Amino acid sequence: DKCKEREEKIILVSSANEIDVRPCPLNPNEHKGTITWYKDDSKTPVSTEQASRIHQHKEKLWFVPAKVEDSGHYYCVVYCLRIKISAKFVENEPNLCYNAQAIFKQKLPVAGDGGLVCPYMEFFKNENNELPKLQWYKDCKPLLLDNIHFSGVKDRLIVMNVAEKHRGNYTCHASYTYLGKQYPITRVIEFITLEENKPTRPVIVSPANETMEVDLGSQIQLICNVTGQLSDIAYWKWNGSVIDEDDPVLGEDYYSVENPANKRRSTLITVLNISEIESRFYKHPFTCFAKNTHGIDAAYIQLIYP
Amino acid sequence: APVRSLNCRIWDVNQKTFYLRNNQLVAGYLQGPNVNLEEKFSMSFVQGEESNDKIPVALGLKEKNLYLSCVLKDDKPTLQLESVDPKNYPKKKMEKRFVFNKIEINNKLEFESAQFPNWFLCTAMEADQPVSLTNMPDEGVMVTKFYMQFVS
Ligand SMILES: *[C@@H]1O[C@H](CO)[C@@H](O)[C@H](O)[C@H]1NC(C)=O
Ligand SMILES: *[C@@H]1O[C@H](CO)[C@@H](O)[C@H](O)[C@H]1NC(C)=O
Ligand SMILES: *[C@@H]1O[C@H](CO)[C@@H](O)[C@H](O)[C@H]1NC(C)=O
Ligand SMILES: *[C@@H]1O[C@H](CO)[C@@H](O)[C@H](O)[C@H]1NC(C)=O
Ligand code: NA
Repeated sequence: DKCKEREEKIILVSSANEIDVRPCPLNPNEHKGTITWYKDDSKTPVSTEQASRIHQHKEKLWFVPAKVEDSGHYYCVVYCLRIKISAKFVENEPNLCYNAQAIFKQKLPVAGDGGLVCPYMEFFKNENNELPKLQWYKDCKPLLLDNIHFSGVKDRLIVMNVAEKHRGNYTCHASYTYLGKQYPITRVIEFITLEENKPTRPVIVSPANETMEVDLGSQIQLICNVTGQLSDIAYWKWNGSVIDEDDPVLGEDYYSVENPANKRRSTLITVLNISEIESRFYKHPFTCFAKNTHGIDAAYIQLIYP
Repeated sequence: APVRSLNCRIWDVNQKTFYLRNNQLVAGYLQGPNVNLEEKFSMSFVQGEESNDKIPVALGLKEKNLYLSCVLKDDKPTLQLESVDPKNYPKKKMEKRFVFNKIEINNKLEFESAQFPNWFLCTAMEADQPVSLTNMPDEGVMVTKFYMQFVS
């Protein structure tokens, strides 16, 4: 009936001389049965004997510990599925406690409390379901987890009051027991900080609470010009309602331009198209709103008869 | 455009990023050349609740015409990707399945299903599992907070 074949696109780079585990990567959906593992192009399954350096246990593939020479492809055969998996094992760079190829990039905005996370710790839990305690380093120098500047909880490091100087390469170290023997585990994370997501209000440049004489039955467009961030929103209302999108006579077009000079003083232009001036439009103002998480500005144009 | 639409990157507060496996959105950790697998989003400002707390948005996969959407599956609110016709999408009045109420507190974002109030966009504690929805964001079962960075 023919085995299906998939080739996995994530290549996970791990440390030589560290324990590692790989699960066969099905989506829930493509589960269901006996999972055998094979090395390279063998059609003879891996060792099931946990004493052996590379072996199958609980349908996972274990390197105890891994070696650079293990780098290569492996198959897990889960009707049939057979997935080619490629893995890479790398020595630390000289005089370093990690290898840049194993870096997981992570990022937090400045000025908050935020977390780094030591990845792929899932499978190192001890019954009753706890992770071994992690030690954390930045550029290969120990961090004090004093719950004032840093905290270590489970797989996370809480960096308190994230600032620019926190940038650097962080390692998380654990020691895991497997068959009564202890094995080291590290992951490395390149920590990048982003500019302060900083609380300001949009400025409505135009309209500016003014009247405008217009002829009944004719057509006009009104421009709402807002100085702000690209992320702010600028939109029109009339008589307490957003401009309905199936409205047969009112329509909005939204345009924007990034200010290279100052990302915080970009422009939004929302054009309201009044395809026919109806007599009702003379009773209430058209109000442009400019909105983001910290506040609202509003300014209007009131149509009047000439 | 008839809808204000912004390119961004979105990652959860466990530093997981999104990618496609089969045809599903999953969340995990990528290294080296694999960062290529990361999906960016087009975030549109659609119509819905008029509030100082929430902004209704739809979330599309940048350039793939795949939209995040909340649908009942076996009597349970489920996040599914939906192929849309580029000819009609994105638009201001997105159907309610595509609508999320974006809530931002302290540089972190939650996305509440418009269709399913009290249900939030979330990822699992473990890497490489599908993105999902949950109505228990206050227990640390699932991750329901996200950061975003606008890339246009
Ligand atoms: C982390 O290490 C890599 C290579 O050693 C280097 O390119 C990078 O500049 C470092 N990053 C930071 C943020 O210190
Ligand atoms: C929007 O306002 C700013 C005023 O600073 C100006 O540079 C730009 O010309 C205005 N554009 C329109 C189309 O009103
Ligand atoms: C404004 O909308 C209200 C509420 O739906 C409606 O009753 C009223 O007719 C509108 N005012 C005008 C001038 O159309
Ligand atoms: C312009 O009009 C709006 C809407 O009534 C009002 O909120 C705002 O304060 C006015 N601005 C000025 C400078 O008068
Ligand atoms: Na490591």
